[PDB]
Amino acid sequence: PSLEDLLFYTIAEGQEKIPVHKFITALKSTGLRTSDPRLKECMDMLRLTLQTTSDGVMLDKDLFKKCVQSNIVLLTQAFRRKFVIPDFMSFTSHIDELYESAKKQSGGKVADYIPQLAKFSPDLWGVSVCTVDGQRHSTGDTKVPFCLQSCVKPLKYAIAVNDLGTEYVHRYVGKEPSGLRFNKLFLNEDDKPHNPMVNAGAIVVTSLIKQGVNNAEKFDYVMQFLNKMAGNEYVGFSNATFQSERESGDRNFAIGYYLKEKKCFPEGTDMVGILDFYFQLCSIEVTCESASVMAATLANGGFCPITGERVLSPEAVRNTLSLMHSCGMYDFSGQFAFHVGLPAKSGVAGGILLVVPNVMGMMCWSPPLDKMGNSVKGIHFCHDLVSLCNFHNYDNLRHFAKKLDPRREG
Amino acid sequence: PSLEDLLFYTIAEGQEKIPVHKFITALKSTGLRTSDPRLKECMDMLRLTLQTTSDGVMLDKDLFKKCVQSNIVLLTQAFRRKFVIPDFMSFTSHIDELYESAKKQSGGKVADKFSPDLWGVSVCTVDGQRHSTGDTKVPFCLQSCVKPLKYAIAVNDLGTEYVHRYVGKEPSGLRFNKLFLNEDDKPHNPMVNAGAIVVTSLIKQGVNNAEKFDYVMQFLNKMAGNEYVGFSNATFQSERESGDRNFAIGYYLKEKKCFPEGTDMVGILDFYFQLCSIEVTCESASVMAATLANGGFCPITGERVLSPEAVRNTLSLMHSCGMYDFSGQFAFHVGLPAKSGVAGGILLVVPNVMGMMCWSPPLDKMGNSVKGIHFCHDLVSLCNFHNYDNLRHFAKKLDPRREG
Amino acid sequence: PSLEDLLFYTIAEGQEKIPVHKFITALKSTGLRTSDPRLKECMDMLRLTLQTTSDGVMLDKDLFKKCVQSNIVLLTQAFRRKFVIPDFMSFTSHIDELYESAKKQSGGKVADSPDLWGVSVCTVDGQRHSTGDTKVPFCLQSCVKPLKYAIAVNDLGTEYVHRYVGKEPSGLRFNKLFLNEDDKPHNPMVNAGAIVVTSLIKQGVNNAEKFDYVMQFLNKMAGNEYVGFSNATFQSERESGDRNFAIGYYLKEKKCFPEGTDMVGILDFYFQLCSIEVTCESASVMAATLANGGFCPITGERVLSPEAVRNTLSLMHSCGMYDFSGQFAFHVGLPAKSGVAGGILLVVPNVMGMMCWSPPLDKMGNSVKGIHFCHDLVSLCNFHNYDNLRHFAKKLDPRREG
Amino acid sequence: PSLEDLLFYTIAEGQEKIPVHKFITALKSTGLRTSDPRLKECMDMLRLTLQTTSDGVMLDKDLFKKCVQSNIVLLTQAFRRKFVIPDFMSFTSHIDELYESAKKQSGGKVAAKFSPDLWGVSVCTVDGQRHSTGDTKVPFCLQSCVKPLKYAIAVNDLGTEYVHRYVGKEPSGLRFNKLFLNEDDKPHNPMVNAGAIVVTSLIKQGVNNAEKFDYVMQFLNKMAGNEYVGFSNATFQSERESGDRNFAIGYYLKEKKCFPEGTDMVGILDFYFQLCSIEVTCESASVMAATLANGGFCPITGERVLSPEAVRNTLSLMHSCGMYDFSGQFAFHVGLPAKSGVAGGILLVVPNVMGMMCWSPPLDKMGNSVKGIHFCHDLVSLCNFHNYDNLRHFAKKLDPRREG
Ligand SMILES: O=C(Cc1cccc(OC(F)(F)F)c1)Nc1ccc(CCCCc2nnc(NC(=O)Cc3ccccn3)s2)nn1
Ligand SMILES: O=C(Cc1cccc(OC(F)(F)F)c1)Nc1ccc(CCCCc2nnc(NC(=O)Cc3ccccn3)s2)nn1
Repeated sequence: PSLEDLLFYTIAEGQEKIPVHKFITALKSTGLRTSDPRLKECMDMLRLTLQTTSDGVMLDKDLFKKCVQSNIVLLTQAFRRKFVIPDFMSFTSHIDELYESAKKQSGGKVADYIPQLAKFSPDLWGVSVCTVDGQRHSTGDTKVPFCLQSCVKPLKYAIAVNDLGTEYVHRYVGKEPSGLRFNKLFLNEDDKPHNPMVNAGAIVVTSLIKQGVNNAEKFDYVMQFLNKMAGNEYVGFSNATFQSERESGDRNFAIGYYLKEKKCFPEGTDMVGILDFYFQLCSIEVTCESASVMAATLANGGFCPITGERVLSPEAVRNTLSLMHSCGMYDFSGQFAFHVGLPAKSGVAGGILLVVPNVMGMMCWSPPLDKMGNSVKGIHFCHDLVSLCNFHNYDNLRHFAKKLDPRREG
Repeated sequence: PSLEDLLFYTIAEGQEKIPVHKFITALKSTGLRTSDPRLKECMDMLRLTLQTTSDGVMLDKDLFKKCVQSNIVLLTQAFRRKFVIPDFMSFTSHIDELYESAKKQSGGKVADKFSPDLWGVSVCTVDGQRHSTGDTKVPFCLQSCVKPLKYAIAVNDLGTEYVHRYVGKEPSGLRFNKLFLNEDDKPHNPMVNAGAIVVTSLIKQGVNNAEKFDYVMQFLNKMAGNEYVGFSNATFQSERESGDRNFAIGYYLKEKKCFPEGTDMVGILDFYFQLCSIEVTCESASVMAATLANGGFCPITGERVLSPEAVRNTLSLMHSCGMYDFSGQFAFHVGLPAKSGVAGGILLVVPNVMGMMCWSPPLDKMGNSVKGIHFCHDLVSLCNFHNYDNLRHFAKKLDPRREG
Repeated sequence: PSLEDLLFYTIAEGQEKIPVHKFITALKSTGLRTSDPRLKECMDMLRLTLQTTSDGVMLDKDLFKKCVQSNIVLLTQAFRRKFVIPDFMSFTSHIDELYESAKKQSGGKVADSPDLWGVSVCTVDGQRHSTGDTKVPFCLQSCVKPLKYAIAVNDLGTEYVHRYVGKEPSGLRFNKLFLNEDDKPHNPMVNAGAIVVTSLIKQGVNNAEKFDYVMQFLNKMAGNEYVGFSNATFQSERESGDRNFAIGYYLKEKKCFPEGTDMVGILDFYFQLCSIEVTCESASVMAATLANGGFCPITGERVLSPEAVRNTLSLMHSCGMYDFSGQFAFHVGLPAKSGVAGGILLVVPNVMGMMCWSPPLDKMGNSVKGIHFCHDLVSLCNFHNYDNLRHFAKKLDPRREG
Repeated sequence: PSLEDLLFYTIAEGQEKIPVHKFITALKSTGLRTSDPRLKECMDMLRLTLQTTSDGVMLDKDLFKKCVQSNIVLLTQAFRRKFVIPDFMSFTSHIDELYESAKKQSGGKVAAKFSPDLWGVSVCTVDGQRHSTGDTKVPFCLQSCVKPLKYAIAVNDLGTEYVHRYVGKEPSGLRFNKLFLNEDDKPHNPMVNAGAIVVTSLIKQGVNNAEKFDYVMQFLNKMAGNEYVGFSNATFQSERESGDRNFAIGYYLKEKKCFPEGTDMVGILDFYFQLCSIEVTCESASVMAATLANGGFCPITGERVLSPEAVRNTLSLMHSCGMYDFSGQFAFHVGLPAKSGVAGGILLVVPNVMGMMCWSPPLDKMGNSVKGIHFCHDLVSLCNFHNYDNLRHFAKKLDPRREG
């Protein structure tokens, strides 16, 4: 009977043959991009076919079988509406509306404590989606690079848990939110930083990754790791931001010395070098599009949805999503978990890394911040997104009132 | 067509007629109980047919159809493995192993009268599948397990915005477990005593306390599918003679004007002690938890009991605030919304899957049942129920929602 | 040569007899009052002889001798300039200028009257001075806290009292907690500490006897000047005491009281003690007893033990003025206690006691005018705890003449 | 009539001449030392007269007058028992009893062993009377005993209102004894490390730290009447290799902009380490304390060293913040301003009476010299020196200001 065969009659509504562009247009409406790394054999074979047969340009039955047979499983799920969001085109129109609504919210202040971020216009606003099946959508300024800043904190925590395990990592860092009075304290009662998402905790996490090698290799180790999480889309580095972050980081130096004195680091830690490494990790650059793929790896249990590659252990991803839930949005963490109920991490450059587990990852970026440090338009977008769709952690998948569920339905 | 006939042969081995016991046995392995309120017409119609004779009795396609047609949608789901846990018989063996492993955990102190060897676990899935092991029909008081239930009621009747004018929505953090109010002069959240006291003051304002208790009781009846709910006047007397800290809380809340206008603080405290003395079993409480797991619909009656807004809010504050000073550790390791109480109950919700009640009176130093806490950890070590487990890639955890 | 004889010649100076009014005028200029209880025998015999010969009114040497022989020691200290403040008339001029200076600070808010303002002085030797509204009765309120702590330490000792209450301030940021880390109230000057102290006094008698016992105690500290009671204030404090009932229950729960304590009854007694009434004049004598190592300066009676007075002055220093205690100790350096009626009980150790009263309070709860007066007094005189008695710059020292 | 001859007859009784040694013995029993800087002219004049012959050796009314004329006012005061403690020989006997009693308190840890542990106590009254017992000439580092001294310097040179733009005036409370800043983003007071780090940054701004150090040394020489002051490079290196907490404090002060404009934070810390390593003995530190006891006038030289505002502010903050977490208990029971240091010293001021230094390296769990704290308790148990003792009615305490 044959899968390439059946798939074949699906797209050939009636005629004996399929226009190439008709196949492509139907393929894009799944949400996949033609550049998807799991589709390269079929796409090369299609480009090749346009060369060796300029006459159609069209695909007989064993011809189309020749192109798609190597990527047939993925192509079948895509076309039999088996993806996690089957009517992706309708969903993206909602995302676009949410985008436009948030664009009207013009408040907030751009971070200005170093000139590498006071240059960023307050009117850039970008949102990117990548589902657990690699379906993609973007609107606004989603290819402009910006620094992860604290959005890097769960990514490096995930790396440490992946290489070292939960039990070892949390000998060094706690696993719960401070409470809003303990905002300003470096250590909890057990002389550990409260959790990996506060600066002091991220500084200790930074100190456990790849112990014993030097900083250059430590950085390459982590960059290699972010590449895989992003399915090899753009991961960069801002020396300009790193230089300025290192010359105005008095409070992180205050933290570093206190942790050294309280013996918070592993035996043999060069605290000043760990601080240097920490500033580097804050200066790693992404776009909305590449960061959204990183979020989707977290949404997808540690597998990069656009490569199929296993990147992080389930243990690492579960721990990470737990702490983003409860500690990821600074003093707004409790409010955010209550009203949004999604694991999220914000950073001072205006990014909000966001995870809808089992569904999708997003990156929202708009430089202006509210008093707590969260992007105004990202915060507004996140509330709206959950008002509209039953993605809240404690929404019910069967009884959800007037909320829309994009995992379903005609 | 043939909706009820297709059921007849699925159960009858291509054969003339079904013995009744064989249909009942087939129905128990779905996990449903013959007493399920949604199966009443069918069971009534069997009792009439059993009265015709004293024989098999056995049912022909025509007689079978006459019993089951009223409840056919539910019964087919059950028998074509459509329920949220299709292989429920395998699942309960695991629950049984979990139960016996926690039974060996002998530590803890009983608060102070009950026996330290009582230990029960009850499950009710979002589809009404039931299982119990241990001391699951012994009544005991909810105590603080009631706090999510009455917060649910208050949000259900007044909305989230009104309720959180009077109570916060975050954990305090390990040091202010002793403070009564947060910086905005509100109790930190409704899972602490100060906050449950304020929440108690919002329910059915204006009406008197006797009717207020009636309303809550009726509301809990809906929540339990009308299974066992009661009241311990002995606990109520004990709780009130020793409620010094609760009175300290009440007067401080009064002075800081934390109550709605027209509140009688001393009466609210009395009402609060009443709500803490409400009695349940493991079985009836597990149905209440399943209502919360099922979006506000009681899984064994089909009735809508709470708004989805109420359930969501309640499940959120149970995640972060429901296990006292262990809330943060429990969230991190178990990832399940839960509420413990000093009688030794742990009300436990696995959203979209099942509700549970665990009960063993011996508490650890934080006030949580030792065996319930052990059981909860093991449950999520075993099955991919942690709130941030992935539903597609979960390593070697078992997933009871799948077959094979 | 007899002592009443030489004291006679110093006052007689010229002629052979002293008009009585000349003696009395010279006596008041020491700052003593004619009504002083240590002067009663001399004053009674002076009144007697103004009857016993309605002439003159003469007063020769032997007549002087039989009038003043009973009180000759104190009269000699007074006339030989032996009192702690010898030039008392010059000092009272200074008090008056400070009074008038504080009088023009009209800010603050009463406790829910803005023109009542009085200041009374009583030295360790019984010299009195008043200016302004100093015979108007008003409730001690929290000014009673050091007085009943002193009573409890006097009857019970320091060890016993302080199993139940702490000894230090603890934090402008733990100023909202009821208990310190050892589950005791922080010190006797906060409400929860003052509530526990109340529960220690005269245990095992009913509340009416406890009250009479403390009022009798306050009578002695005040040299039997006005001590009274305000049922109006008592009923008010008792209806609006939700905060203190919240403290009482937390204290019960954490077992802060002595065994056998009726907490609700203790709160009633506590409300009673807050409602006790004084004037500036009588309260100043109370302060002066504290300044005089526990002896009432206008009666010579021993009222409190050195231990009780030392402990009380120490805690007034650091916990006396609500959240202004740290700043007051630094800038004023005098033991003091304020209350919500506008009083400020003030002790200059070894010199004098004072009571200042002006109802309007600043946002920390202290009488605006009292606070301004207390700063000005220390700016002018070398009375700060850590002023030096020998090298003190431009400050004045009223313990001296030339 | 002549003051010098009036003194002659008193020393001599009714004899011809005063043997020199009998005048020396008579002078030493006032408490004054023959090396007292204010008695130098008189001692130079006995030195001259003692070189004019072999073993002569006595002074006539005319010779005596020749020696004592330049210092007659101060010798008169001494010999007519006008000093603040008139019967000084009796008082030092009491200091010796107190010393021996504290000597038996062997507990504590220093901040392997070869020699006994050291214990010394020096007294210097406001009139310059001196007494010493134990290891009083062994140099040791001030460490945090220097904190009141450098705060006084800064208030002396800059005033109260400038200094307290940068540092607070109150103790933090036992439960904020771990924070660097109070709610106004300033260190709590000058006696905590964070506060002393800022006080250090105020002294002699606009010269380099070698000149700043010189200035403080010159100032400390004035305070000690030019007795021993020095510097331990050993302590200075060890204090700076192990100053991670002080660097954490320094960076937090910088981030929060707590220093005066133009401050080099890393250099101030190095200056701060130097000041902690300055060396005194018991004897010379007691003179420093005595200067604080005497309104800012050095008692053995008569020089005005600090303004009264500096000294008053310094004594006030020693009262409440001087003995770490024991400050509250020490203020209540001892009632004297004091400052302890981790080398074992306790700078002790009895206002208007005397200054003392007690030194014994073993510290209690709070960081205070065990023996020094024992002595301080005994001293006020014995004498009516407590800030709130009464000078007239004082139970059966002793008052060494009085005759007999
Ligand atoms: O900013 C301020 C105003 C202020 C004042 C007081 C209260 C306050 O209230 C508020 F906290 F709610 F804001 C604010 N202060 C401030 C803020 C920050 C700092 C740098 C902090 C560095 C020193 C420390 N870091 N972590 C620590 N952890 C513990 O001690 C853990 C613990 C907890 C309980 C029991 C035992 N151990 S210590 N130093 N000082
Ligand atoms: O609990 C303690 C010592 C303590 C420590 C650590 C360990 C410890 O050990 C031990 F308890 F086990 F002994 C004891 N003290 C205590 C504890 C509780 C109480 C009743 C308190 C009722 C009064 C208040 N309720 N909420 C408030 N919040 C606000 O006002 C705003 C603010 C400012 C600061 C902090 C948070 N909020 S005030 N009053 N005092």
